[PDB]
Amino acid sequence: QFNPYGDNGGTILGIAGEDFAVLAGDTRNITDYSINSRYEPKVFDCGDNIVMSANGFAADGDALVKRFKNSVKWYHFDHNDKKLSINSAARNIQHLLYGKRFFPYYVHTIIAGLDEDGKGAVYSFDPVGSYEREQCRAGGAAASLIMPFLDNQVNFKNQYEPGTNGKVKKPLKYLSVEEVIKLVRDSFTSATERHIQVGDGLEILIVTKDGVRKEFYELKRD
Amino acid sequence: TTIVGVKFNNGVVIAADTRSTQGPIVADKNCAKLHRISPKIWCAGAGTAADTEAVTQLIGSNIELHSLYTSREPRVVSALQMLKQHLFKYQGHIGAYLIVAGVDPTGSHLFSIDAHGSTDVGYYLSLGSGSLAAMAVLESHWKQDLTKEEAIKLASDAIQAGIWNDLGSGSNVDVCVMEIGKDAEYLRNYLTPNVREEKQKSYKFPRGTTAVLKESIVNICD
Amino acid sequence: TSIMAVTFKDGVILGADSRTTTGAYIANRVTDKLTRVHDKIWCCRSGSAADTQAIADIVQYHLELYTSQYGTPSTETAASVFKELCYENKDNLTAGIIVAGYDDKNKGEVYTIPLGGSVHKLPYAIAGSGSTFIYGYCDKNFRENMSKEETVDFIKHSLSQAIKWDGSSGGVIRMVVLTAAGVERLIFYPDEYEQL
Amino acid sequence: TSIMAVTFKDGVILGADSRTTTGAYIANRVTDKLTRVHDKIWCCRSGSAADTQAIADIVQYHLELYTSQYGTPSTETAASVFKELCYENKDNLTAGIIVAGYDDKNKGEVYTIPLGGSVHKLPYAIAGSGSTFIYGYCDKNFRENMSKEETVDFIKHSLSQAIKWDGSSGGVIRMVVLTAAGVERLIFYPDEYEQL
Amino acid sequence: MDIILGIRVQDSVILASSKAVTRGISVLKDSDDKTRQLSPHTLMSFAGEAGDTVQFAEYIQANIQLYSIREDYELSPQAVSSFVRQELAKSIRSRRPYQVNVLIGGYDKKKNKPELYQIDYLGTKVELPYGAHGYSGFYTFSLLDHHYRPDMTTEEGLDLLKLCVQELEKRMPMDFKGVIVKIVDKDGIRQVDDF
Amino acid sequence: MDIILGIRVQDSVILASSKAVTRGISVLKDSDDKTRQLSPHTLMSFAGEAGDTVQFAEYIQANIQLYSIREDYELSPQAVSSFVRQELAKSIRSRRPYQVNVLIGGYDKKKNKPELYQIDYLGTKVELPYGAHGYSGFYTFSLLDHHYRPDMTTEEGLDLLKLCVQELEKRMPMDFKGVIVKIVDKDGIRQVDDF
Amino acid sequence: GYDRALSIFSPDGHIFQVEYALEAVKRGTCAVGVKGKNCVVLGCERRSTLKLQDTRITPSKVSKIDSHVVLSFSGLNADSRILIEKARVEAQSHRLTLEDPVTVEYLTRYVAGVQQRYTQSGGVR
Amino acid sequence: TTTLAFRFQGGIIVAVDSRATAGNWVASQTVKKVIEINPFLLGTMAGGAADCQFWETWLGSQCRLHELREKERISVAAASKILSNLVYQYKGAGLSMGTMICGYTRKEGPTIYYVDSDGTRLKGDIFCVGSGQTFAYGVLDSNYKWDLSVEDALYLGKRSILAAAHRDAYSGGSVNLYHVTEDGWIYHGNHDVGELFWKVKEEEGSFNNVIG
Amino acid sequence: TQQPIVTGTSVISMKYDNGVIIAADNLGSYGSLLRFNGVERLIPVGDNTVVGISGDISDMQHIERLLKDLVTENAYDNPLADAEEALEPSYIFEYLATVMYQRRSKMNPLWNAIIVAGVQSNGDQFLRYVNLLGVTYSSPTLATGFGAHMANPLLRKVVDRESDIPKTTVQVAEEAIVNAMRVLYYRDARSSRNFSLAIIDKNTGLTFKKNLQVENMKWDFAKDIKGYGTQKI
Amino acid sequence: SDPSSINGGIVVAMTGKDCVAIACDLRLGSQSLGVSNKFEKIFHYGHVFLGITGLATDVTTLNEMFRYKTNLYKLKEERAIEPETFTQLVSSSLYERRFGPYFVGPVVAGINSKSGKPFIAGFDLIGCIDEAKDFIVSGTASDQLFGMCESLYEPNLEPEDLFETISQALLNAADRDALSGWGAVVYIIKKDEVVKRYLKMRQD
Ligand SMILES: [K+]
Ligand SMILES: [Mg+2]
Ligand SMILES: [Mg+2]
Ligand SMILES: [Mg+2]
Ligand SMILES: [Mg+2]
Ligand SMILES: [Mg+2]
Repeated sequence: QFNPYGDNGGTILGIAGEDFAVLAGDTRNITDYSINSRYEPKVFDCGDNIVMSANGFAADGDALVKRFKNSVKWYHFDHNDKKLSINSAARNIQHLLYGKRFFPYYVHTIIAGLDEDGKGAVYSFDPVGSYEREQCRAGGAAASLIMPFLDNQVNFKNQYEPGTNGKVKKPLKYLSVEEVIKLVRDSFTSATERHIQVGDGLEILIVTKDGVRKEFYELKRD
Repeated sequence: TTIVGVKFNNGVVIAADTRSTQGPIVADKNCAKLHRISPKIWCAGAGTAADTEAVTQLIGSNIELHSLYTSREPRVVSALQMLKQHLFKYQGHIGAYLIVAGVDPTGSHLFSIDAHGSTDVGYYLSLGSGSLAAMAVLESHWKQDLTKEEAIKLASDAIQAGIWNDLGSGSNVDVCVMEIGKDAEYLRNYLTPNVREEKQKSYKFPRGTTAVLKESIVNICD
Repeated sequence: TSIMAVTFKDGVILGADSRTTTGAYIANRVTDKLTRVHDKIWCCRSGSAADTQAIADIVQYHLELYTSQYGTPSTETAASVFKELCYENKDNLTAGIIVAGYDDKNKGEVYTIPLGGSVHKLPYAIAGSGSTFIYGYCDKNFRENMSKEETVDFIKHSLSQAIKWDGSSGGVIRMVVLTAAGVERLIFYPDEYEQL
Repeated sequence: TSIMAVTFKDGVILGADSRTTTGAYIANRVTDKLTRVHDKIWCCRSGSAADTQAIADIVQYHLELYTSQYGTPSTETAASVFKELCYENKDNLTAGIIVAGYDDKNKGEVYTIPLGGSVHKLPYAIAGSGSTFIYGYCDKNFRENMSKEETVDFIKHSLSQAIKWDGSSGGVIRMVVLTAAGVERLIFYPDEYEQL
Repeated sequence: MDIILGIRVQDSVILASSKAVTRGISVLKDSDDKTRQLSPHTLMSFAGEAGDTVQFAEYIQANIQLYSIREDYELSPQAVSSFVRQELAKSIRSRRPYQVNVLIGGYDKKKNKPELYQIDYLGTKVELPYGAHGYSGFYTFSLLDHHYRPDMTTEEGLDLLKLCVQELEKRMPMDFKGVIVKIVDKDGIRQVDDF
Repeated sequence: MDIILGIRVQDSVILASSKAVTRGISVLKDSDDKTRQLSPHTLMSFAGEAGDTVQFAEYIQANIQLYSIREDYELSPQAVSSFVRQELAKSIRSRRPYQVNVLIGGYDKKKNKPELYQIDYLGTKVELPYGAHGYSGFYTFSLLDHHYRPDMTTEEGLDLLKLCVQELEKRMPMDFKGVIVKIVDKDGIRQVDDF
Repeated sequence: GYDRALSIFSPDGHIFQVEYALEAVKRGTCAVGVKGKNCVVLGCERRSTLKLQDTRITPSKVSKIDSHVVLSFSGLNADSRILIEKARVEAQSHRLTLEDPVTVEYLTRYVAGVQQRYTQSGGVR
Repeated sequence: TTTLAFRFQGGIIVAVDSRATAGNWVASQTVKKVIEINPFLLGTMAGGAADCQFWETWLGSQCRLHELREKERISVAAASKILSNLVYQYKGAGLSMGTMICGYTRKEGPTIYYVDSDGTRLKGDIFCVGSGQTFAYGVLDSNYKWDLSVEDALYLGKRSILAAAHRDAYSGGSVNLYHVTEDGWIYHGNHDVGELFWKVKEEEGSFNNVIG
Repeated sequence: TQQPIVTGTSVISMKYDNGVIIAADNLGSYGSLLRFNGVERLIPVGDNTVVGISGDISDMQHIERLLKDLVTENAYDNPLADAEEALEPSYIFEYLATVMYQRRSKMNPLWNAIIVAGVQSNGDQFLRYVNLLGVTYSSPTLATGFGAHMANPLLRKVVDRESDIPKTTVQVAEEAIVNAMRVLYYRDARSSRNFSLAIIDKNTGLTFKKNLQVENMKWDFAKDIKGYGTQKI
Repeated sequence: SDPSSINGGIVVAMTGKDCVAIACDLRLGSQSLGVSNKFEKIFHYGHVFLGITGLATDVTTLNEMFRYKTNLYKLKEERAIEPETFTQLVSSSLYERRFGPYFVGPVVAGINSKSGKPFIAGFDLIGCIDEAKDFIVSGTASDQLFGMCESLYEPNLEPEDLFETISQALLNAADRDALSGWGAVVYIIKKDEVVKRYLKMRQD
């Protein structure tokens, strides 16, 4: 019997700072035990300072990104070139996903950008459109490896102030873009070591009020 | 697993990668897939990890007793016969896919064994999930009348093909050279082309970060 | 596999391709499917590689122990031992074996043993997946009391066609000649047999 | 079924056995599997009797309506109509059809259409369950630009062997000759072809 | 859902229906009224698939109320029961059938007679002196076969009904949290509050 | 079978076990004692597959009684619980495993302490202040998490137990016909008759 | 389907078909509504050129839409039945979804909406 | 999930956890399972996250359209029935929802409706919904009286979620409290179980099963 | 829902400094039966694109007709049909990719794996893959079926990343492709000896080579291999 | 009904400078229902520590079995078993049940008393040995533990620092797993002193 779904592997990661947000993802694309491409990007600039990735089944991932990009285009046409805010983009994507509730897009979607107060924003979606704004989210094959590390290092979970008898928590604070990229790179190299579907390369898209910048780093190719 | 075996002028060489997986997770980054059956008979193993270890140890044990009984150095065909009959008896349920090689009074030998009990003879062989990547290299570069150094190069190149192109294989290349008239030389981590890069950050915690409820001394003495 | 054995004036010749598969992958392109159970009693193997090897090994053991006690076994006897194993373990075996040997009294003889474990003595026998494509050709071309050169050409042309159509067959054409003169091994490479 | 069509110097000849089955029962031993879709465009039918008849009927209708408007259709055109039906209804059809016709410009032509609905133009084509047994024979014996008598003998000998080995084939060997001279029907009975 | 009973006596029809609504390992409610008034002298109790029951009951209720307004007239219990049966008989060959079993208790004012109809989800209608749906019948039918008389009073019918509930509370595996009892007679429909 | 509870307080272990035995749509019995005395200061309650339960309980009882006679000595609750666990741990890889879950309440006379052990059919043993098997735990554990204190008296334990039974009688789908309550302390095993 | 736009604007900005429908109302028997402090009374004229009538069965001029709302009319009698039927169906549909009977304003708004739809739909008067 | 809502002398209490799961994977610890439909209406979410989230925000749009058309806030009964009738149309398609529509209106007073994806709709005083509903019931039922003070009722709702968060593996994160009065709903904070458990254990003296 | 009947095996390809090379054998398999030997599985579109197709052949012939029609439709009312508004490889791919994904979304796929190789108008090499699932990806080397397992490793030794492309000549690239085709003939049970090869160069244009054969094979060592373990004769 | 994830739990081990650490959670549940918050998964036989995750009945059985075997070993050998030797015993014992295995994920940790070398090892359910320089993970949050360890770990940590690293590895991994947590225990092991610490963690 024909199976319309497939698994293209890879993993993605979104972190939000005070005045910026990053959306990272490895560039490896796979089926079963073969590598299809060592460089096939899956993090995209969708306009209006919104970056997006839909990781899992690449055909669905591409289709969704394609449709959202097109949604941004028509939002301009219909509402006098108004900028699509990240919260509005999130709600729109929910409807794109839930529209196929009974034949889902097999993807874990993350978008990143800035909210209307200029602060960093990351939204994450399940395959059928359930969404939530967070400081932090990993998605895809190695999400289970990376996410707990993010809880510890971004949100300072389980970390208490030394000598306070485990009574005073380590206080929450925004991270600099330099600190965030360090965590992203360490997250992906760690994931590369222990997950076979993660490697080859790492592409990070950084979003500030000035626009969308890119950074690329080699990952292990085994 | 990727594993290979290559015959040359005055003996035989085998090689293997060092990745061990549990689904998509790398359980062991540097496991030993080259097994000693007797001093000059070695076995490369793919398949179920515990099976290749256990069946190689059992036959190795019985080969040692046989060698002592007969006052003779063990032959590769004896290990071949004992392994295949054991595996056939278990109708494939013992998932061991082996490349058996070595030197004995009869000469130098290279064989392969499938989990179900079939054996092959050849000048070059490859088994495991990366066997197609390896065999592609072997079919491209193998020739009659290889030297020792040529055969090592060909064998390790065939393993590398697996390391880079097969997600089931990774990390390092182990090699074992069995030459006639000489001691077998086991080359553990002959190549290490997958060294982890320096981490961006030290995650050493301030002492007292973890909240503690109780302390106590444990008694290990009598 | 494509395999066959053919009797002729001076004895019998066995023939086989050299391909072993797992699915569509060729696990071995230089396999030897012609296999000695006694000096001048050989067999062609088809079906499960593990099963046919395990069977041939047991038969070779049985005939070696036979020879120690009662001297050279007949080709019929060898076929009977194959049958006994194939028949009694039919539920757990996938083996299609052709048994061929040379006596001085009986000259060349061929026995084929299909899946069920039945025995069939024939002037010639074909078996394996590729045999289906040459039933027509072999029936039209086989003659009794052929010469050595004629029988070699018959097997060469036959297996060439079996190989051409069957994806599960290929590589080299191996042959083993069984006569009073002794045992001769022949090999024929693609470049020769493909353009026949 | 065993069916075939063969081009030659003066045109093309179609051939077929006459057996139809339900399981091992022969429902019809004198079936006519050679079928007219146009004056000098015929087809050989294999697979489901209902499917191939329904298809042939629709094609004959299409070509009759074609002829009314645009004159005599080419053999290629006829094959394209068969393909269109077989391809678009592949999920619901079990039909292996060989299309053969005679033009004066193009002379003899043969198109085979397997299960999937693909089209293949060939010098000659064989199909049906019994075809498997004569791939070897037909490949070794077919020559281009044969005479009428040679082509008849080629088809007769080929289908004789296909019938001999395939249980699903048998009865009489029907043949239809397509040349500039016209349309000739030939029949050959067991007593002749069995002892070839 | 689960337990619905009905008894027709001399001058009235009495319906008893369990109060429990259970989902999984939890009794979500213990005061559920598994009945709808279709007209002033016609009451329908129901049991079956979750959701289907109330949806079907209220759909019937709306239709009968629509009829009442259109004609300024109350349909007979027999007429209502036949309408209900046909709706279920249509339903059973639909893409998704209503899985609802009903009892219809009514007082025919033209005949001055109580009437009880038992209809299952297939659209199987029968008029009965006493009725039950589901596993309840396996206890109550034999009990009523013994103790029921056709000339009983409403009070005698209520005592007869108490005997059924007691038996069910003794031998039924599940806790159905008692019953709501309603009486249908010449004066309409009223609920017994202390049962 | 179905509901078995256990509470360990300051000076005693209290076991409560449902009285109902249901087969199909019939409650066959409402006074069933789902417990066996293994020794003078050790009591085992049980629940699970029909037949398996009593067969397993009595088999354990026989073995402990055999031990008692042989050594003229009472095994500790810990020792008995470990014996029982091993028997179940053997059982789970047998051709036909015992499908029985048990609670073992005992008073250790050498330690002068009450002890409660929860063991499932797989042979999964835990010592607990309060325990339950089956769906009962889904209500009682959270209830006891709130109201339980380690220094409670037997009377306080019984009131705490009444609170559990009341909750189960409110929210459980099935009628389990109340519970038999037994107390295990320094003076042995006794049954509370009015619960 | 019959598509003709029957209700259309004229040069002076009138929809004659709607205005001619008002003439039909003007021809109809008189109806009056008066509301007091605690009641509403609906009065209706019945023309007396019809003797030998059967008043038991003859359609009454005042119709109950629900148990708490009534509707009387003036104009074409056959037309009124269609409006009354739709109103009665909407009354029950409202009770079904909102679990509350219609307000008089809501019921009126529905009936008026139906009437309006028939002034800019093709193929209808 | 674990969610509850109950009625008492001083109105309605609504309490929920904040965990989302994909099998045994804890996907989130900060999910909003209460949706604020209007200043007098609340909706709780249990089951499929998308299903609940999508259709309850859709419900909010339908409630807004009602008050535009009718010039009056929608009744709790009518709001709940819009949702129940919607899911009933999808019955069999595989929607997974356990919801509670809570609110106050003049004609109804404080009202709670249970609505689930197989079309069940129930008015009631107390409901607990989700995988940890039984744990919440155990504490809530055994401490519930109608005459609870606003202060005591808020705590009991909070304590009942905590009970379930502790015992149910698929509940946890934090507690979100709400109080519904004649004047509308009032938010009573997000309470992380990380700190709330130990605070309750110490002050109340409960949770003696846990190593202190 | 389908099942493939007449099938074509590996399509292999790679980029080199000035263009792309693509190859595929001339076999139409019918299960294990090697049924048709004159099957061309490389289809040129214009003078700048070659589409290589594996999988179901009936679906391949349908795709041929679609591409043929696309050329016709593009020429309509288009004075620059053989110039600026000629069909680019990237247009041809996106069209096929759209079709493939739409067909999978209707649960009635075209049972194929497709590689579109060509050169864009600005001289850029184009090489991209698409299959029955609508999955698309690009890489310096691309291969389908067994080619993915056996050819890619060999071709990746020549061009392992982007920077290796300018360093690779057409002579070196073709040599690697031809070698890979030989290896597939050794090891793929549904391959043939005869194949076609196409080069699309930004300077010399489209070169289509038909009736190529695998040659310089190693079989001699087979004579030395006897038995399966212990046998000596 | 997947034996290895009915009860839940995790174990992790790490090496440091002249020391080893092994840690485990305390949860024992029955799928969603948390039953016990006192269920320790680490045991020791002499100076050799063994942690076991998976099906709890097999955890208890194997502990009892290895206590049995190491007690007889000591009586006959007249010395305590070493980690390398005990590792081999665990592997043999598990492979003995090749086609009817214990559903466990054991982890050996300890210091060889002769050489002084820190040693850790892991096993699958049928005994395959997984030796490591750095860390071994096991249990229902093994993915999480792999991610935590692979990023947090560095070589040659001092006992007091190693405690922080392994504790943070366990805690944050446990909080992303529904079936792990409910308390935690960490063993710090030096050549001739062992310290056992209970960690404060969230109880949901
Ligand atoms: K290994
Ligand atoms: Mg690799
Ligand atoms: Mg026949
Ligand atoms: Mg009935
Ligand atoms: Mg929890
Ligand atoms: Mg085991």
